[PDB]
Amino acid sequence: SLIEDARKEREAAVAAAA
Amino acid sequence: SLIEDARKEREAAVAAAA
Amino acid sequence: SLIEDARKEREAAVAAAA
Amino acid sequence: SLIEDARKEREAAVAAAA
Amino acid sequence: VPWFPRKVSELDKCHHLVTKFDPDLDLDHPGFSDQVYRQRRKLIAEIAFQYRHGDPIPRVEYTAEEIATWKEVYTTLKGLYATHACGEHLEAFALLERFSGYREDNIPQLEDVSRFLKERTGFQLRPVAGLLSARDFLASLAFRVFQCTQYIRHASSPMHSPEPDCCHELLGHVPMLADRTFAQFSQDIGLASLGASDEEIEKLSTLYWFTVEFGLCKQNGEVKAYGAGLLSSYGELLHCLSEEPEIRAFDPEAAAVQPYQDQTYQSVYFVSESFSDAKDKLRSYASRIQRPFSVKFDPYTLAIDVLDSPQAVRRSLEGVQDELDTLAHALSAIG
Amino acid sequence: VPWFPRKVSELDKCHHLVTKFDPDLDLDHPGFSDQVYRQRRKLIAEIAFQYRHGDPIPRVEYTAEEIATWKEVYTTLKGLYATHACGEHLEAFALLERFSGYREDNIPQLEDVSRFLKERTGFQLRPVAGLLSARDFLASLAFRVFQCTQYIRHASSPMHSPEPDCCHELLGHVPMLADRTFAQFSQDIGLASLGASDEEIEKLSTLYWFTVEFGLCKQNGEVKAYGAGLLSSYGELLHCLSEEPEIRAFDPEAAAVQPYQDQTYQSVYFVSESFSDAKDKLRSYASRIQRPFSVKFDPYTLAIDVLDSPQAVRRSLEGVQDELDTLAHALSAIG
Amino acid sequence: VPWFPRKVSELDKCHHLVTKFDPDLDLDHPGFSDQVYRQRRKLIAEIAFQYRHGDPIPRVEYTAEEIATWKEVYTTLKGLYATHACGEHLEAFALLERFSGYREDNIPQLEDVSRFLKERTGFQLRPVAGLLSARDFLASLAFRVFQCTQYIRHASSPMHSPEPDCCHELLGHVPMLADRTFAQFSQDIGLASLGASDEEIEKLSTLYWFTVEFGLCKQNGEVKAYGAGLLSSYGELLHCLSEEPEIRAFDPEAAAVQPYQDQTYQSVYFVSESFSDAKDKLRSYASRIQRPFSVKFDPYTLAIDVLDSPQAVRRSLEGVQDELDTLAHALSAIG
Amino acid sequence: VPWFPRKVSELDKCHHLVTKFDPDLDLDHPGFSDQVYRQRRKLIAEIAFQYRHGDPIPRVEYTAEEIATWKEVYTTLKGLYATHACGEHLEAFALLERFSGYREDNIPQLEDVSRFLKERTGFQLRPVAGLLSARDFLASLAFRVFQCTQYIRHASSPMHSPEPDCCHELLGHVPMLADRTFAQFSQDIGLASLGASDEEIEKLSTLYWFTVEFGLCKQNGEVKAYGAGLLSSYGELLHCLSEEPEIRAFDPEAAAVQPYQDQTYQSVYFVSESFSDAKDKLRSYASRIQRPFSVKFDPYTLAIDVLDSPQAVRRSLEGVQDELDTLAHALSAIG
Ligand SMILES: NCCc1ccc(O)c(O)c1
Ligand SMILES: NCCc1ccc(O)c(O)c1
Ligand SMILES: NCCc1ccc(O)c(O)c1
Ligand SMILES: NCCc1ccc(O)c(O)c1
Ligand SMILES: [Fe+3]
Ligand SMILES: [Fe+3]
Ligand SMILES: [Fe+3]
Ligand SMILES: [Fe+3]
Repeated sequence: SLIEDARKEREAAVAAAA
Repeated sequence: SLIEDARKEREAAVAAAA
Repeated sequence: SLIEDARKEREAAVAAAA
Repeated sequence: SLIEDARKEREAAVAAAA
Repeated sequence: VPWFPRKVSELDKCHHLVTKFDPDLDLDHPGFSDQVYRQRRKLIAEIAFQYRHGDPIPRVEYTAEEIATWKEVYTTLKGLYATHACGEHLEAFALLERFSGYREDNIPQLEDVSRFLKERTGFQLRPVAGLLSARDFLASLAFRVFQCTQYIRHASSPMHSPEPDCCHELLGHVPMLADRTFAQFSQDIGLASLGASDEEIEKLSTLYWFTVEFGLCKQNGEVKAYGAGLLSSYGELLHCLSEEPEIRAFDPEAAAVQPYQDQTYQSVYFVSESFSDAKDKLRSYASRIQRPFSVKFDPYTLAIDVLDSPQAVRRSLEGVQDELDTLAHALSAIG
Repeated sequence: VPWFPRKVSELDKCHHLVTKFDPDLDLDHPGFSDQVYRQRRKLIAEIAFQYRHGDPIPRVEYTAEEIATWKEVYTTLKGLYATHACGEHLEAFALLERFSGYREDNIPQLEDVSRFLKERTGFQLRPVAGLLSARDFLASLAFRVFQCTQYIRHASSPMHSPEPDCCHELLGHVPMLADRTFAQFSQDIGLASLGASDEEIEKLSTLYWFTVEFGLCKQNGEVKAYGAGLLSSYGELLHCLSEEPEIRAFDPEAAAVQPYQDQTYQSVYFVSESFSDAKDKLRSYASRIQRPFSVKFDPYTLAIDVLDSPQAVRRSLEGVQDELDTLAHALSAIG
Repeated sequence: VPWFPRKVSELDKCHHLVTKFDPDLDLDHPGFSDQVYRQRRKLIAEIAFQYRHGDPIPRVEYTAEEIATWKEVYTTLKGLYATHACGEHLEAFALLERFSGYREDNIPQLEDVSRFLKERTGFQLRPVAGLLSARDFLASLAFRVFQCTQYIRHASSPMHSPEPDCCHELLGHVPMLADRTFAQFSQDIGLASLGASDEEIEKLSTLYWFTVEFGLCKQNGEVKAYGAGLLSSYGELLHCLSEEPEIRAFDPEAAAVQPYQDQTYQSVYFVSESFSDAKDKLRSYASRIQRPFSVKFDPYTLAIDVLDSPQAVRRSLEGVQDELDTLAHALSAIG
Repeated sequence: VPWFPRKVSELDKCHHLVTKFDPDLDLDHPGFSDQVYRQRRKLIAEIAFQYRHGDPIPRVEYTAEEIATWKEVYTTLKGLYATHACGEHLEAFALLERFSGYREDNIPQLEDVSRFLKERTGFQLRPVAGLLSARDFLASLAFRVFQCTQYIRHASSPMHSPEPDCCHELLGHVPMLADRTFAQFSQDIGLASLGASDEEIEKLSTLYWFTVEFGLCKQNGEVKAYGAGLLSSYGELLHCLSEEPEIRAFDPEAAAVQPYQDQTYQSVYFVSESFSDAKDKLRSYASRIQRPFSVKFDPYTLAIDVLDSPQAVRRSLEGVQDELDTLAHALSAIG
């Protein structure tokens, strides 16, 4: 399950960057 | 008030001794 | 004796300053 | 060389025992 | 050898089982004749006796008589706390009034205040009533928990209370308990009190009355009083700093043997330059106090472990050295 | 810089304010079609979201379906815990069953169990439901508080649960959390997790999944599994010790980058000879992890203080040296 | 920034290279007119200047005039050391006389005494002569090495010497240096003196004159003098304990600014209840003294390492924690 | 109970009094027939036996035969030290050659080298000859002093020496002794050796032969040998890294019982990943080794104090905590 959490955190963090 | 507590503890402890 | 040492150190240090 | 030292110490210690 | 509890679990169990149906009389004291006061005492006793460790503190409603007394005492004492008070005491109520709600018109509850003290200084209050023995009170102090009562002094004598009440502990004690150094100093007393003999219990308890209830200190170049009793009685507040009563440097042995008086002001005072000086002196005094073992406290589990064998000492030591290594790595990371 | 809480106070406040009305769907998962299960999820969410820090855990009643599942799982798992289990795990439930009431016919509550864990190992459980992010979960771990859910797995698949539930955490995790050394090891992970960057959060979190949920150890001359997942799935319980899955020595970097899989058994395993070896290695790994500061925990107040200046380090150091002096005096008194 | 040595290696090299051909005049002083005294001074200077660190102390023969003076001073001072002396001083010469050979008829050498002090208290003596500056003398004190001269006072004034000589240091200083607590206290002064500014050098040096050369203490319920000057002058020995001179509690700031006098007795005295009180106060004073770094001493190599970065602090810390672990294992083994 | 010295004072006295007139025969060994070699042995014995602790090491002149052998061995070994050597060993001779004068054409003395080692790593060499027992050799190791001989191997077999000589210790041992971590590791062995029983002396001594004389390590990603014997024999230097001899992970128990051989190469090797791993393992092994007390070393006085009572432990602890306070104040001053 941690895989989904890792990507979810990464995409959420980078979503505001763009 | 501690004076009364000190004697109360002492008399209670020595009461069973006798 | 420390009095003389204190002034001696101070004057020596300040001698080069001027 | 330690082998000889180990036996030498052991025999010396036990020599007085007997 | 005297029996002592090892953790909070037995403290509540054994103390609430052996003791039972112990109402207070307090008839000869000023007031205490109105049936209402007796009912309040019964209400406090039932709430206190039936309370279990770890449960939330039940809320108690206040009528006009107690709230009016709180407003009068708060307004009068607050206007005088600018003088004769200690540095920690000042910001103590300042934060409390802003957060805990300390005001003359609004008397705070116990659950809200208890949460605040434990969160900041890790202190919890047990709403106990009736007579409190020495060993149990000191044992509670060891666990950093302060016994307290819900009811307040009689309205007949708002200026002074013949017996300690909520206002006395809240004003005299609560600001001091908030002090981190003082909190640790008080905790050490509790640990030392644990396992103390009959005479030793009196000796250690004697310091508390001459130090906690009444105490003086010299900070910022001026002498101030930190004892709860000194800051609790308006008349004694001026008297304590007055030159009429005897004032002497703090001494463990002197306080533990110095004669005392009841129902009257205090003329003998002990003054400590710094709280740390009291701290180490008591620890040295505790070391001087004979005991077949030692005592340690574990904040991680709020438990107390006897100190009688090297193996137990090593157990704590291993954890101690682990912290240094963790701190050492933190230091390496920083900078 | 990523924001992190400093103590439990803001943890409850900010997390319960920004987050709101976040129900779980879990429709594609096995079961979750009966209206009763949805009602239970809503009941858990309302109890969880409205809960405040420091309040007692509300009691939740159990119907026949969950109690029957508990009896079956408890009886089956208990008969197999004699093998593949670790030493601490054995006495973990043994004391719990005698005291916490762990039995197939009797499913214990949360308030009673929470009290037991905090009293012994100083651990508290937060009955949270729904989706849990990484930073918040790790932050809770730092404060030694373990997030938990009240509802249990779906009755359709008693053998395994697609999503973690109360039984999984209670069996796989609770026995391990009771370990003092493991408890401290887990706490260090939480402290390290605090302030970790996006990639760092994943890196530290990766170790937890490969170490806490699934873990192996060699004690008493035999290899045993301590991971919660290994001891939670009956099929995985035999598989983990089986030679078919890959087994490798524990490695922080390897676990944090080693590929993973979901909805399937695990073939890659990390084994640590002793828990202490994991402990220091992670601390060294944490030191290797770049951070503009460090972090420390204060059990006396259950607070977390940043470590960025020498003054803060000295503050903790002064307390550290005080303990040594207190212990030194205790040593002098003893003997 | 002022330059300071880092270890004994440069101390001998740079100090014996920059300085050269610096004979003492001391003509206006009492005596010092006989050619023999000048020859002795030249002999001492050649032995001192040409000496290298780590070499044995050359033996110097004594004629009748110095040996006769030693016998007279030893007999007179020894009969008065029963009073006005301190506890450590008493056993100091008692062991020394039994072992070092301290007797009126037999004046000991330097090599034998130097070996004894280093073996017991780890102190070594450097037979230096002529004028000694402040920084070098304090730097030597930091390394726990005490500068000393081989020649003795002029026979014209056996009672008192206008300039310090071997007998003054041997009697006033040597017994005090033998004290372990005092030895560490003196060492801390040297470390603090290192890197001190021009004014700071005077400030720290001022305490030495008002503390080491002249000092008072209260032990065993009676006041005794430990200063070398107090125990070196027979007239001052009675004067120091006399009530005529001013006596005040020890104060770092007060001593460092208190006015002084030369070629005359002392009327201002500082008294410390315990040596430890002086120790920590100076360390706090040293902390108060601004410095861009700190200083540490390594007995394993007799080296001094600057303390300006956390990495250096960690280096020492790692060794510190290693000792605790070694001690912890020793504790486990014992009992 | 076996007798052991308490400090260097009795070490020289008792050992140089009970032992006397103990020349070495070594007739069956290769060479040792020329009268010159016997004269050199007598010269070494007289210099060694008559030497007293704390005195400078007498200088010994070298003829052509020994200097020529030194040049050949230095040139051949130096060209191979680029491989099979350890990191600390490389810079060991590099600094030594630049400072100590290590060169094929110039063979250094003992006094100059002894000063260098003690100044940097606090190590001193005792020029002892003849047969050396176990307890005395280990006791010297405890005080961080390494026994050494002045004469060198016989010219008949320059490649290898049937008995250890100056070149063997200088090359195999001196570079390793210069390591701070290794120096402390060796010191711990000496302390553990003190008071060891007859079997225990053999057990602890066995580790030295399998660890100090022959040792392997894995640093920088490659395996290197640090044992003195491995780096002392050119043939063994290639053999040690060769796969033909057996190589196994370092084990205290295994080495202490593993069979050995004499006058022949070694096939059993123990490899330690890091020196610290050896350090703590031996300390744990020492703790496992039964002893009615413990042992501690005081660098301030180069003395050894028994560890059998808590009071002695507290004595060292008080000094330990003093260092932390001094360091804490230094940390406060810095930054
Ligand atoms: N005097 C009654 C006992 C008592 C002891 C301590 C207190 O702080 C207090 O208010 C009352
Ligand atoms: N896999 C869902 C997230 C999760 C994380 C840690 C656990 O211990 C757990 O049971 C579940
Ligand atoms: N007064 C000369 C300088 C001096 C300094 C310290 C002494 O202990 C001493 O005997 C002499
Ligand atoms: N083998 C003789 C004894 C011996 C012990 C240790 C050594 O380092 C050494 O060179 C020789
Ligand atoms: Fe009170
Ligand atoms: Fe889980
Ligand atoms: Fe002097
Ligand atoms: Fe060797």
